[PDB]
Amino acid sequence: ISNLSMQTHAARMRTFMYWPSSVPVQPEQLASAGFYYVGRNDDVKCFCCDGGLRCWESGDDPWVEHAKWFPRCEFLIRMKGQEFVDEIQGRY
Ligand SMILES: CN[C@@H](C)C(=O)N[C@H](C(=O)N1C[C@H]2CCCN2C[C@H]1C(=O)N[C@@H]1CCCc2ccccc21)C1CCCCC1
Ligand SMILES: [Zn+2]
Repeated sequence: ISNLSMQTHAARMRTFMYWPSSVPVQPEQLASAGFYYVGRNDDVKCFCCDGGLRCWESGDDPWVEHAKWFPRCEFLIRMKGQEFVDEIQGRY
């Protein structure tokens, strides 16, 4: 999938068709946080920073996971703010 083709929410949403129903995080929450489905298991990537996340757990918040593992993402920073990211990185 072309990263440029995934710049808008609606485009990201349509990538989730065969997304496993057993995974306790929903496409809407993933797509909102910049993620699209790469078509394997529960693997997703961010359209902006190309960071990959998998093995979603109950209670996971995709924005928090985005900040935990890919804190330099500019989409993340513009949406949630550097302060949010700093705190998730343990900078208070
Ligand atoms: C519990 N919440 C989940 C979202 C989580 O934290 N997942 C971790 C993760 O996705 N990570 C871990 C971090 C550590 C440093 C960078 N990693 C990014 C990410 C990951 O494992 N990404 C893989 C490897 C790189 C290629 C790729 C491509 C698509 C999707 C995932 C990944 C990890 C996945 C394997 C089981 C343990 C938890
Ligand atoms: Zn990102």
